[PDB]
Amino acid sequence: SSHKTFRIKRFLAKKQKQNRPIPQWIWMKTGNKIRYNSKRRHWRRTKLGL
Amino acid sequence: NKHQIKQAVKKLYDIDVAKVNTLIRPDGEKKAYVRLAPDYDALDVANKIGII
Amino acid sequence: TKGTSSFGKRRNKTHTLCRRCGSKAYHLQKSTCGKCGYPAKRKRKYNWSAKAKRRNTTGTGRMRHLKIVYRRFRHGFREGTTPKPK
Amino acid sequence: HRSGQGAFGNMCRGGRMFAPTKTWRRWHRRVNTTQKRYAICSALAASALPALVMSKGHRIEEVPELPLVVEDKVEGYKKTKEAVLLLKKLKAWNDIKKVYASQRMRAGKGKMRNRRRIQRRGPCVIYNEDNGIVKAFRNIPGITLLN
Amino acid sequence: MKFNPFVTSDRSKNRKRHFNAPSHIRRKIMSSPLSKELRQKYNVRSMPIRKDDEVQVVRGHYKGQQIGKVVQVYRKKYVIYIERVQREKANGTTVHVGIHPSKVVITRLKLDKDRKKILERKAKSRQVGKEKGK
Amino acid sequence: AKIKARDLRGKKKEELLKQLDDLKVELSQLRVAKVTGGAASKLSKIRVVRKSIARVLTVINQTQKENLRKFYKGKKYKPLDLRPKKTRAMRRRLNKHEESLKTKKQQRKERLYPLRKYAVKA
Amino acid sequence: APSRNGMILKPHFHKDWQRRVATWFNQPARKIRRRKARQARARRIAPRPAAGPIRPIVRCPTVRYHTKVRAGRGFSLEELRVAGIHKKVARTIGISVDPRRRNKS
RNA sequence: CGACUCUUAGCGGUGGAUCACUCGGCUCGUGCGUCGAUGAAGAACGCAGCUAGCUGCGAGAAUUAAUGUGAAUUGCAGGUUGAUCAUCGACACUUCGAACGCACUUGCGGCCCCGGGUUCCUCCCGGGGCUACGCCUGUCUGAGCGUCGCU
RNA sequence: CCGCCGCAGGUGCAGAUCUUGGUGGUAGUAGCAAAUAUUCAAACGAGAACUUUGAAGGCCGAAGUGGAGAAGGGUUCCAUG
RNA sequence: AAAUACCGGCACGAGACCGAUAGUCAACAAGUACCGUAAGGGAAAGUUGAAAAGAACUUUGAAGAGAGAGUUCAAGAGGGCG
RNA sequence: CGCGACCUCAGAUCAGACGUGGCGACCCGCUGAAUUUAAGCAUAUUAGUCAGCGGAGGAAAAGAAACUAACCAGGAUUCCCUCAGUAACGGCGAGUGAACAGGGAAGAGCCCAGCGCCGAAUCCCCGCCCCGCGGCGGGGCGCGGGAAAUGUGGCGUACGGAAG
Repeated sequence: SSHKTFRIKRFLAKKQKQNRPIPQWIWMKTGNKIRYNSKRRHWRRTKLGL
Repeated sequence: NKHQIKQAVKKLYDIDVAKVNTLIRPDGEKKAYVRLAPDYDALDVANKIGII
Repeated sequence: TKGTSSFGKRRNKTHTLCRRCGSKAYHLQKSTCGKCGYPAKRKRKYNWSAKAKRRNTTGTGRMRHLKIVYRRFRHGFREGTTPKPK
Repeated sequence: HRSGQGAFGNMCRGGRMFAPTKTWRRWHRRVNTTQKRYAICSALAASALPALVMSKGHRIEEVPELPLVVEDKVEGYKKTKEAVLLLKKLKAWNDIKKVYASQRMRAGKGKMRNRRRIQRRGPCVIYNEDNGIVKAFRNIPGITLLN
Repeated sequence: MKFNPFVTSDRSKNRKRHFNAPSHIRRKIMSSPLSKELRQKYNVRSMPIRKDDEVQVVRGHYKGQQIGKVVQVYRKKYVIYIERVQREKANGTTVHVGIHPSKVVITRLKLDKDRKKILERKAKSRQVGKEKGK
Repeated sequence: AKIKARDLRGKKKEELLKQLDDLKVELSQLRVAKVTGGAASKLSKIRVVRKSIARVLTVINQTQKENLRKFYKGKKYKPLDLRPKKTRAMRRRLNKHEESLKTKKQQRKERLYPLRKYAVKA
Repeated sequence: APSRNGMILKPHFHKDWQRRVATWFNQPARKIRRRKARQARARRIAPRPAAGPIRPIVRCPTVRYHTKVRAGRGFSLEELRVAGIHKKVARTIGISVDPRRRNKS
């Protein structure tokens, strides 16, 4: 809710930052294995824990 | 703290501060609105520190 | 009215994040981590879960001290000396 | 994906194999010392008679004698150039050329299990005293030294 | 055979060690033969390959007597790029073509204070082994 | 500029602090240029200045502790930073004096009956 | 269930025996390490006998065996006494000493 | 007649078997046999010019010093008196955690020394060092109509 | 990669409401039906029964389909593409 | 003390073993994603080519997509492609 | 009343140390089932086994006879081979079940209290000096402080010991 702790807000901050797509210059490295970010987490589908 | 910010900007920019107001962003980083006492203009200082 | 109707009233968290294991198994009323037993001095483990032990054993974290120990062993815990200068 | 699949039982994907292989299977077999010497005196006796040796595929139509009992200064040798030159002069070399020509690639999973190449077995040099004969002869592909 | 119990002849192990080698071992892996003039001069068989050597290509499509200067040593790829060995792409611009340093022969060295000490040390330890033999 | 450590290890205690401050200033000037989004030549100098800070700092710390642990050498009690950290159990063991101790019973025994060097004839 | 005439067997395998199977793949490495430690010692105590000290003559007890002779543990004190060796010098010049042995005969 | 359906064959699909490969396992053997209040294992949060994960690391943060080494790193930029690697003995090592001022909000104390308000002189601000339990040897301060002693 | 002579086995499938993956017929089928209701023009556009603007006709009818919170959610907020 | 034990740990060497529905649950960002209030449960997923030489340019279309050219021994190997 | 001695206790952020928690294949001490077998079942069996609790080490535990034997006697402990599916236990049913002797692997032995004699001959710690110790140690120095006769050290232990 609007009412948050410091621990929860740091926690939700890390999950926002982690939920960006991969850069396009990583798909051209010599060990080209990662195609796309398989750890994308949408608010409505998967509920983050807590 | 606001006290440490108000000492820092004064020491780092040769300035004077009316008040400091802080909020912690959803990035997990603080953003501090440092209002200056009327002896100094924000736009006069913005140029010399190098933001425009 | 024991299923889909009664799942509408689920808005009160019993487990929060423990402060040793970080796992969401710190019971709030009891005030005890139902995973690692936090207020207890000793770590909660049992031999009936060989799987649960290998998830949280010594080879699953960083080991920032215990890896320099293994490195530092191989020269008999030398200290104070340096290599010969140029 | 695993939820409600099928875990144990040999037929199932995953599941342990039927009668899982143990490490207390009887690997070794012991033989009577009399039989072991009966077998070695019959392995030596067949080496003498050149119909049996030629039927093994050893190319020895130029060896002057089947026993090829060489001098005792064979054991004093110290170079593979002496060891090949000796086999040239005794005319056993065309057996080593047959082993060279046999040097081929194996067929199957043996290749990824550190047995990549195969070849033929050559002349079996029996010596008395080792004064560099093993060092001289071991680099020739096919020779087995024995005591 | 190899008689040392502390050296491995396992296929997978030697393959992993070759592909996970650090740069200073990839240097040595990527040595090239010296040309016959340079061998009779220096008494050295091979040298680790360097940025500004002049070199002949021996095997593959780009072989011949053409002495090209090296311009990149790609250790992550185990390939080297030479002056005029190139290939035209669709959009007209040219690319360099990675040759393994084994399929290549040094016709001129890039000589320093340090490379000269490697040469001397190699040529010296050569004769010490030679006089143990003869 | 490539600021080495060999040169920093022969300068005065007040000089190195000034050099750290003008480096911190220099970084604080580059990090504004990073956010204005200008000059890619000055996004490459963020690593160079940060490592030049780390070099002049580790030179300060190393000269300070080599000075303290020399002054504290000829003394029984020294702080726990400067005491030897081998493993915990290895600190709990007895000294090379307390090993070499042997009771007056033994000292007389191995005076009277030492172990002889002998050989049997066959 | 028994088929015909055949021996009536009682295999001792009703416990969890598979957990406590002791396999002898150690053996040729156990023999090598013993032979290693043996030669190491034999070189360590350099001119002294490799077997160690001299063991005395001893009759096997129990009528089944008393027609034989073994090596005993160590020389009785009343054998050292009448041989004229001190019990604390004997062990230092390579003579095994047993303080428990009586001399009936 | 044709459509429709059936069978076979050619080519094209759908699907990913077979075959060949293997920086991974499984098993057996050998040498060693080392954590932690001098803060462990484990957690959390952070750190790159462009960086989500993996990996590495700790506000000196994909690494500093040192040694060995000898010209790279490389997806794209950018700029031999030692680039880069490995080694690692010097320095460093945020917040939880046995977890240590008291509580787990990072909330509120105390005790001494510094520096801002000022050129110690009080409240306010910032920095530093102490402030857990149990126990051992000694030390200081005591308690007792416990046992005595002397006026 | 295979023949011959020996050697060893986790050695031969149609079935087990067998395991895992894959595809059929049914089948362009059942269906896309709770709570009154949509319409004319214009704009942007390659493209409009559904967007947006206007005009009309309607519904919720202040115990609301309206304005604000608590718990829960965690960037869903806002702009531009 | 020595001789004995050792599926944990650091390091090695090997195999008549398995060869991606097998062999560890894990050959890959695997104790990962995901599920459960929690204890706990727990996957799938290897291969272009020798070398990206990964298809400039013309042309139809709003575009996905095509048609010609072009590289290669080969696209009857076209980016999840032996 | 008062003042020192002693004993029995408190309190300290007093001086200086030490313990806690982790891992847990192997090792030591406790606690300790039921599946199952007996063609049912209750004693038995599974089994002093799984789960639970504590404590360690590079190994641990054991160990120098209050032993085995009945011999022409053996001589600490541990491990292997055999003794041996044996002597023995058992609704004497199902089942369970060692030891001595013998051959080796290894081999190693010792110390207190007590009894007694040596002027407590003994030990810990502070303060100053010198060498010099990343295992805090040796020397000099002190009418410096304490421990200790409610017994420290030397001699000495069942194989005998001590004095003359």
